[PDB]
Formats: sequence, C-alpha cells, structure tokens
Amino acid sequence: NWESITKSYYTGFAISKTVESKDKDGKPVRKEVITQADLTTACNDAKASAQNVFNQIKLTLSGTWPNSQFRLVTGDTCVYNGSPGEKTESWSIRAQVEGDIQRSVP
Repeated sequence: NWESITKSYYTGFAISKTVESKDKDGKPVRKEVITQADLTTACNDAKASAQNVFNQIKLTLSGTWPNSQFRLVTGDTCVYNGSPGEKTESWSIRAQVEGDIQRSVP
C-alpha cells in the first residue's frame, strides 16, 4: 500500500547551440539550434534531479516513519515548454518530470 507524500516537478534544460550556414543566395546565416536528442537528455536530467532530491529527503523520511519503506515514482515522459528547432537568438527548453515521493502505509 503506497501513499503519496508530495509530488512536484523536477527540471532539466536543453540549451541552444550556435550553427553557421548559408541561405539560397549565398548570404551567411547564424542559427540557435535545439535537437530532439537534446530534449531526451534534458528529460533524463529532470529524472536524475528527482532522484537526487529523493536521496536527500529519504534521510528525513526514515526518521519520520521508521516502519515504512519509501520510493520515488517518476513520470515516464516529460512535459516541455518548446519543440526542437532553430531560432535567431539563443534559447532554451525546460523538460519537467513529475516526481512523487511515496511511503508504504500499514
């Protein structure tokens, strides 16, 4: 029997990288790129952040409930505030994962 203590978002970031190219008329163009692989990495960072927090919080939980076991239930996929692509100016995407800290209840 698992019961949620607290569920919140944990964040990872996909940061744009500068890319140089030329247009159809040969004019040089400067772009700021975020790829789909960058979003996946940012989501893995969000999941690792949730685990990192759980690892510290569990130190207190074992004192609050010494007869319980604890777990972190992380969302399978993230919710993002942007899509991969290219932009004129430097930019980022936030990958948010739900991290639910739970305890077993007798």
